[PDB]
Amino acid sequence: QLLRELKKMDDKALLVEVQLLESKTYHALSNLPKARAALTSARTTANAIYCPPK
Amino acid sequence: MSEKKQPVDEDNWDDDNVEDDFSNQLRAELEKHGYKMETS
Amino acid sequence: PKNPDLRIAQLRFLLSLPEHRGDAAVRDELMAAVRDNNMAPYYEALCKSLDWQIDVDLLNKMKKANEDELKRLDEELEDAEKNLGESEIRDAMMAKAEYLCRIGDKEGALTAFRKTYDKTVALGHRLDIVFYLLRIGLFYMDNDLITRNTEKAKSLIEEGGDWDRRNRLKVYQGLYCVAIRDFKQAAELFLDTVSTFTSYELMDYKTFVTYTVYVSMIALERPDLREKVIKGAEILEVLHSLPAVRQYLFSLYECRYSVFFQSLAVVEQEMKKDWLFAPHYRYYVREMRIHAYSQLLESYRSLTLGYMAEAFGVGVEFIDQELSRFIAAGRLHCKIDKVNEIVETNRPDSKNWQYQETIKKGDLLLNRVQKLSRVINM
Repeated sequence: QLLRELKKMDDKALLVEVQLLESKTYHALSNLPKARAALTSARTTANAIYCPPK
Repeated sequence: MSEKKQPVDEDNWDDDNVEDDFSNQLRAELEKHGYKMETS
Repeated sequence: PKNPDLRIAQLRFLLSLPEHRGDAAVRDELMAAVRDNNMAPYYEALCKSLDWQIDVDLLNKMKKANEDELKRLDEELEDAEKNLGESEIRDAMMAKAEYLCRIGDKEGALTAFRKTYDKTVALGHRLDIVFYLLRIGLFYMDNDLITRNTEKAKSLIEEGGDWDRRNRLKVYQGLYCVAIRDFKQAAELFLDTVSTFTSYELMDYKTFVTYTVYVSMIALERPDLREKVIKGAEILEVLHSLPAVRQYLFSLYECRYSVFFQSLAVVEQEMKKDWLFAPHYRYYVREMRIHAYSQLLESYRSLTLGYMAEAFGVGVEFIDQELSRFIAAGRLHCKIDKVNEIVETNRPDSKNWQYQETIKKGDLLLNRVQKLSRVINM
């Protein structure tokens, strides 16, 4: 349901604010390539945002 | 040329091999090996 | 249009192993026979299980629903004989006619098989027919029709390449294999578990995962075993659902002595409850055993059966006849002993046992052509 809302809107950091949590949970179930894809989404996300949160 | 004395006188067909171990033997298999836990 | 009455075919398998009861027959017999115009799931069960007190208000109201369905067939194909399109009769009536095969007997042959097989060139309708010979080879538990649908489907295997449904052909060819003692091609063709996500002939995809792991735990040597069932990436979650399945694999790969049999009791409970698998409950269990003893007995050479029975549970005379049948059955070569009690193992077939099959075939098949060689003169 989070993918239904965020990837259409503008707040790109708020996407990875839960996508990185999904990158945690695909390690928690040990889904290795999908966690790699989530980390890659985080890396291609974070080059548009300065650092307003940590 | 075929006769000369004789006219007077997948399924389980491959499973028959280990079924020869299933019919004379091991029909109550885990009814004893499953009871090895508590018989002794 | 497949899975409800396929589940009633699983209810025919529920009629199979509990035989002494006639109540678990009749309860979901009536539940499957009051739903969705199904004359045959109580007609063959009228031929097998308990008969009927009456059927007038009970099930002749459903033969009246069959009459209503039939009179709207007489509406529909007479309304489609005027239309001249994509064989409107045979298409809009193969729908209701595969539904008729769901209602009644194998007259679905004449009104489905050739009724869409004499028109189309696309494999979708013919493959629905293949899937329906599969479901009726689950109804009658065929040997015929689940080979005849392969005989029909290989008429369009010769040109193909399709994403899910041809992998489902692979799945049901493997189910045909391991419906009898044919074991490795089933696992090898199931092994691409990705693209079989959900289609409306599947049951629980998780149970598809359980079936492919039950068939792939054997016919898979230890490097391939660890790489598939251990290093398998997406398999780990769909076996993280069921604990006892992952427990089964890690108890087998753990190679203990008693958790072998604890694990084996779990898969003993599991193996029966399985349609066109439960009449094959025995060679799978001792197949697990022969894989376990084979991976455990080549490594030692100063082995005592006291060292076995100290950790298997009890084996002081309990594994005696077991291992004796296993050795003298033709396989699992070691030596069982008198109270000297030293179990002695054998070669890896690197040198000695290899030297036979050459003359074993140059006798037999080359002797057949010796016969044909002696067909010269007379």
